[PDB]
Amino acid sequence: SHEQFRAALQLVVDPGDPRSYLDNFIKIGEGSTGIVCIATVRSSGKLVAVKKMDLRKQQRRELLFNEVVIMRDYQHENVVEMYNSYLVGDELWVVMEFLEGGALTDIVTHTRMNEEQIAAVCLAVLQALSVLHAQGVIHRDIKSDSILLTHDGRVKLSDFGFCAQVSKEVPRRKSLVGTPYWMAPELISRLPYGPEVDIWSLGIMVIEMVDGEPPYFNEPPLKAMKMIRDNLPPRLKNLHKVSPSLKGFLDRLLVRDPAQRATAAELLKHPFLAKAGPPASIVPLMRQNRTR
Ligand SMILES: N[C@H]1CC[C@@H](CNc2nccc(Nc3ncc(C4CC4)s3)n2)CC1
Repeated sequence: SHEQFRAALQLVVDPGDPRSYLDNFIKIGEGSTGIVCIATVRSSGKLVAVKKMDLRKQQRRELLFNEVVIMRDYQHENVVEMYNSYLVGDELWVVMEFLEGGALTDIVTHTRMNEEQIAAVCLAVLQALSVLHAQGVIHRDIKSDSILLTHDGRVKLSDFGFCAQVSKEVPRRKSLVGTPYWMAPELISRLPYGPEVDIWSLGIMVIEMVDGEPPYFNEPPLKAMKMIRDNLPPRLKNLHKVSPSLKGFLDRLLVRDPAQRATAAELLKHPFLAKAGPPASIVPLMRQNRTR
């Protein structure tokens, strides 16, 4: 059953051992589903990132199929590129493009972005979500650790370990998948749910960027899940330290009623996103830049 599951994965990953073509593996990070190293391609000296995920250590093993099939050849500007997947021992390795500037999380916990920078982030995420959502692709793990930056301050979405495929004919999902604090309420109450959860989650990430943490962060995960289910959408604490455009934008995102919650393609037309700075307005936020 392990052995069966390993066999099935072999059939969908690229053949070969990537240790043949890659060196200098160095752990630089962790997810729930596994670890992240950097490596270097033998032939060219180019750098890549590599997710290793132990097949025996997953909360839900079969999710491991999602990323490797769904993003197989997909190539958007605001999405991280997957190059290749391999099965190495009892681990799945996914070779990806390496992003220099690290994740949004580091920025959101060490500093308070202005609204131009916040817009820049949301604009980029939404582009990604527009194209993705239109292909029946739910990410289901939008949060600040899923957002990566280039050294020049461009923004890409990552962490497709939890994504899903919907279709015209079979519409909703019901499974409880995500990171608790960022979960949409209908997902928590395992009612039929769809793309719109990503929009809610982006809502929470906007509260991360403003208040420094998602709602209920101080609480244990299972309780928090219950609380998001039972309560009404969370309000900003910094109500007055923010602008009408942003507040307006937020209220389109943090709607309980999925049917009334906005869509990505809608939200691109939102005026708030017209404050979005260029890539270069993100760069002073990065670890290497903000402390002199
Ligand atoms: N849970 C996440 C895991 C990735 C990341 C941790 N490490 C990290 N630190 C600095 C730069 C960097 N760049 C990457 N480029 C591509 C990357 C591919 C998707 C893993 S990670 N990664 C942020 C927390």
